[PDB]
Amino acid sequence: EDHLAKELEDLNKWGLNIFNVAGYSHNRPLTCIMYAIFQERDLLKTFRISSDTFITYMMTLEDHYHSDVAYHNSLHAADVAQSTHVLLSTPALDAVFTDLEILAAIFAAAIHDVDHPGVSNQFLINTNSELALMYNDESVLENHHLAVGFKLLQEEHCDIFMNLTKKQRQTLRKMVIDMVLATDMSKHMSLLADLKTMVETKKVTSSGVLLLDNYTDRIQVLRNMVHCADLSNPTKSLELYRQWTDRIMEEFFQQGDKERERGMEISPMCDKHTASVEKSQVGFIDYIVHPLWETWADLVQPDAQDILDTLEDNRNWYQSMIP
Ligand SMILES: CCOC(=O)c1c(C)nn(-c2cccc([N+](=O)[O-])c2)c1C
Ligand SMILES: [Mg+2]
Ligand SMILES: [Zn+2]
Repeated sequence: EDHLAKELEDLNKWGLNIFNVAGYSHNRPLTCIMYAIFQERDLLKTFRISSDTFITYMMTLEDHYHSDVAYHNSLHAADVAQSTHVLLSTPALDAVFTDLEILAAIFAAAIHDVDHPGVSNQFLINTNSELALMYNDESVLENHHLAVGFKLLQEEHCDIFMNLTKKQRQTLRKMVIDMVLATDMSKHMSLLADLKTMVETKKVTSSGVLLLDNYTDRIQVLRNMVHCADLSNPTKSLELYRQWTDRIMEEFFQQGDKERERGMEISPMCDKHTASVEKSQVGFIDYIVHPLWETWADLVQPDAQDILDTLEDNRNWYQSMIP
């Protein structure tokens, strides 16, 4: 109600508590936060999208995330979308992207885990699930999330890119596909090397504004920018990071419980009788989150310093939660 408005004063800030907005939106953060972002960047105006259209798409999209799934529900889509919108406002990337590119980034972030079943690519491959067979075991869920996001834009009343050029809509679909595929954890390490080499060639202007040559350079930053938004939980306030931990931990144990019935080998971080939730978070920050965010901060320094502090802080709170 009036509390929703209060929370959207932080739409442009990293400090947005998305759990709160979900509460003041009839349990619909992704719609809310998507509407709120597009209005804020005038994307509805710049791209001839009717609110009527945009709302019905987002609602249908949002209803396609499983609400009975602990982490990969509509709330997480809403959060990557909002994070990506903050990251896109980072000073070291000012006016570096076209609005077409900006529009592709956020939309990507929003459909990026759509219709996620609560289990891993590995589980679906090992169980011979229909999705694995449909997708020949390569970036399975990521391919799917994309398939669904775009299948909904085919229904006339739902196509939000309907008033986009044919050239532009194609450039979009190509950028969006590229980005969602980049959120596959198995491509993480190679994608980290790509960001590292790019940082060693970091060219800018006098104003601490990076210079990107063509597509290759601009879609790589956007690739990694979404990837970091997806792995942004350990850089948020402590109060929101633990809520996110409990949510992913609960999805992972429930995956463990399905792996046990089946008598498949359980994946240690998915084992609810052996796994330290605390150790799981420390390693995730040491081997995955920090190396990424260190390189991102290097790319945009000093824009991400505040974020790196909080990362190394939360990290040590979790270290302390161990005997
Ligand atoms: C908040 C703690 O996060 C986790 O420990 C954790 C681990 C491990 N993997 N992931 C994870 C799982 C599926 C997909 C992604 N990612 O693609 O965003 C990340 C998370 C959120
Ligand atoms: Mg995903
Ligand atoms: Zn995700």
